[PDB]
Amino acid sequence: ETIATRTFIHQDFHKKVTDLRARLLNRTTQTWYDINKERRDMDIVIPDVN
Amino acid sequence: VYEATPFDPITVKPSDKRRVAYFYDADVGNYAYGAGHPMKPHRIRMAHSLIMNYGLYKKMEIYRAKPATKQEMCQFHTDEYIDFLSRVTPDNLEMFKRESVKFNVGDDCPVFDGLYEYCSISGGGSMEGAARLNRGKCDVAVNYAGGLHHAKKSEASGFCYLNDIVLGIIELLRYHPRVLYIDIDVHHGDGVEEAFYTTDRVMTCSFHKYGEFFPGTGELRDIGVGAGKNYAVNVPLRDGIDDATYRSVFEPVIKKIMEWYQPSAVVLQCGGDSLSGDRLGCFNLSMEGHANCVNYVKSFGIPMMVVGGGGYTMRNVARTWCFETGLLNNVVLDKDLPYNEYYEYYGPDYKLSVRPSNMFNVNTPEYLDKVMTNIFANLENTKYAPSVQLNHT
Amino acid sequence: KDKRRFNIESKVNKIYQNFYSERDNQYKDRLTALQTDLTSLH
Amino acid sequence: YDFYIESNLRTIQCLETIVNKIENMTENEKANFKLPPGLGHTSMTIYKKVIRKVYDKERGFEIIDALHEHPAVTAPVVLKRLKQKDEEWRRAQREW
Amino acid sequence: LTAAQQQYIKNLIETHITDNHPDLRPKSHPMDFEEYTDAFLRRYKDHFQLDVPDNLTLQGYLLGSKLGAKTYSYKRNTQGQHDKRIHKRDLANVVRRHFDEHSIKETDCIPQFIYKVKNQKKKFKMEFRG
Amino acid sequence: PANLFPGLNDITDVLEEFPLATSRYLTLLHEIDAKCVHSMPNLNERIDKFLKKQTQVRLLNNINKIYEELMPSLEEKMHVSSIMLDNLDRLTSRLELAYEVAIKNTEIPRGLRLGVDNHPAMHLHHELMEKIESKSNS
Amino acid sequence: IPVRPEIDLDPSIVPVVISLNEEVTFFEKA
Ligand SMILES: [K+]
Ligand SMILES: [K+]
Ligand SMILES: [Zn+2]
Repeated sequence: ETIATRTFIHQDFHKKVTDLRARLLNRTTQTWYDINKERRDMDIVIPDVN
Repeated sequence: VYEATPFDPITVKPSDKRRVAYFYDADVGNYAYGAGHPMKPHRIRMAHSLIMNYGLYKKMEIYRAKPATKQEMCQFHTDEYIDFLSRVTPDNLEMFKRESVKFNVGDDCPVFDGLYEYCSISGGGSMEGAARLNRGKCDVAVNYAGGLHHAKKSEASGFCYLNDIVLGIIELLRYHPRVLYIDIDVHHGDGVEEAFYTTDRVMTCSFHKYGEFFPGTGELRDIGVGAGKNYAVNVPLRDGIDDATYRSVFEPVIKKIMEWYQPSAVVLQCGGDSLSGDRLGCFNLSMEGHANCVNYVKSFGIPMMVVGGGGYTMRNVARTWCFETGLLNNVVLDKDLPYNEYYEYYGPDYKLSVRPSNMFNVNTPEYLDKVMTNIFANLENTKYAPSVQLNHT
Repeated sequence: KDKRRFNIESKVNKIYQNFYSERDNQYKDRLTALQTDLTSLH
Repeated sequence: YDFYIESNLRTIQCLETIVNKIENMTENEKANFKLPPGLGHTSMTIYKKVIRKVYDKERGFEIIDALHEHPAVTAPVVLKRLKQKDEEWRRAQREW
Repeated sequence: LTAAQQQYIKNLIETHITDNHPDLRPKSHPMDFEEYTDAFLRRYKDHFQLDVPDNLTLQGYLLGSKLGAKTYSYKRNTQGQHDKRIHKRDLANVVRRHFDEHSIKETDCIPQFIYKVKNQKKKFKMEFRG
Repeated sequence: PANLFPGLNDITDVLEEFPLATSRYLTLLHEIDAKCVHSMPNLNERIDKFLKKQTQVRLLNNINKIYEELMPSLEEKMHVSSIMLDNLDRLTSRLELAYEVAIKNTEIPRGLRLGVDNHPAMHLHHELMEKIESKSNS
Repeated sequence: IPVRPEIDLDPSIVPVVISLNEEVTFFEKA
């Protein structure tokens, strides 16, 4: 039982670390495209009417 | 449209292998409804023991999932209900006498210490299983602390306080068009069916016992309202049904659903009050008969999310859950239990077996023929229009 | 005491104005921060 | 109906490119900016046609020439109005 | 049943058995910086470019014992290195001191607050020190 | 004053315009796809092969070749998606204002929307809570 | 006021749809 839960502890650590890194990558590349769009939206001189 | 056959040896097919993610949290067994209540979370813990001592942990990955948050609970439940769950304790119940009356609390669903934490564990495990299934990591995702399928969007019903399967399917639906739900408890899966009744994206399919029973719903003519008409399948059955009967009813229904509805994410409730010897159910199923369902739902090859449910004789749920989990890993176990910290509870011969009785089967070839013909008829209005390119589900 | 209201509106408008004027060199800073975060996460 | 609305859209695109070139400049390279007939449309006449139909065929040559010699002040006005006529002409297509 | 233990038990139950209103959850003082999520502390120390190490969370602080002294965390946080983290109280005291000494006068504290609140949803805006 | 029902009229116009906008962009996406149908299949194949394997060098070379062959068409998709998103957000703001002004006016009566008072049911509730409060007074 | 009712299938495109008083007023109160 102690051998098995040793394995469980290390597997759970590996899971949480790889999630950390993928999530930080996704967050930075999200912020980049939002910066791009909010930059180009300041370039409009005549908006649309509806 | 039903011919009875013998029950064939359950056997794992080698052309497909899975990546099982098993979810467990060493806290869950530590909660207790009360003195004489038939609901005992301790049995989940017991199953864990066998998984450890059979050497079965060595082909899957065992995770604790973070508990679910209040605002993840309110995706399906109301704010008043969840706030009640969070604030009520066995000590201050006298100051909630209205809400307890109003949310169906007090005899069949009491309040114990750790109610909110137990619910958090169930919901968290279900939602994390669903999310990990969406990210393309695992194929099967097992969570035996979840499957409390009787809970209402605003009410506690039938030993259940939070519907974690609804949250799981809501998370599965973010990336999938069509989700199938199979419910092989002995009671009707009424919370999930009431929740997804007027939609066509969740197809619920229950195999239950209809009679002077609980909850009281789920007839052969209850098939969905609105745009959800024909997207709710009920199979009512009578006492005594055994492995051969059950297998011959269960396989063609599921196979026709798979051919027509073409779903491409299955949730499977594996309740255990449908075993011989249970203290509330009334079927006469073996362990091989109860596990052949799992084996068949797995032989198709689409993302499965297996959850718990009922089972009120702890020994039998523990053994059948451990056997099913061994089957998901393409492993037929051995019958002699290994020594573990619960080497009681398994009298009188200490084996991996669930034994049926000789009680009588009240289901005969004409009732079943009629039921299955009505179902096969109801179940042809649920296809996809001819111009709709799919992703080979 | 409307002078206080005039001061505060002038200052906030000043912040908007400064940002819009420098809006082109206050946008390569963002993108270098982001590119270095990316290459350092990698 | 479809021809007129599609042509109005394409001319909106060309005029938008020009207006964007014109916005970011210095206040003296504006005053001397001139665009030759055609503007980059290989089949140019369309835009003139469009502008005619938007203003009229009496008071439309005046404007078609007023932005041939002052593209800096008289084509953020010819564009703000094409962007009204697109919206209105599509709603008219729906109503009929 | 002696006219003292009675009200003793009475006070005990009257203080520990309530309806768990969110309006009674004990809230910490604003000047005690140890009750600040330890990510506020790191962001403060990283923004004002203070000179401290990071803190030991709570798992790394109970990890210190004769048995715990053989884990990778102890032997990476207690040998001779520069990343040697510390106890949250030390970093919190440094932060508190740099808070009570560095000072501000309005006329620029308020307009910045207003520009911040009115642009919360914006990704591209004035970073008031970065 | 009278009620010219402006909410429902603008709602009708909106709901008629919604499906025309979308289909142009959907056809644009379908057009972009038609280049990536002899690149994505073999790319997925080679990626899963390299993932589940002297020749692997040539395999990785082929994978980078196909990657930067297929890179240009992946910016088209998100450009089109961004303009589609802006169009549909304009339409959604239109819709929501029309809806809220319909409800704020009485183009939908407020007895037909939020139901009736005392609703022949709900005597069970009054009995139950009345007993609770009564023996609370007792 | 020059209201101009002439033949129209459509309506006229509506007119498209600073002021820090109550904010600094809250700060006064605070
Ligand atoms: K069932
Ligand atoms: K349904
Ligand atoms: Zn049950």
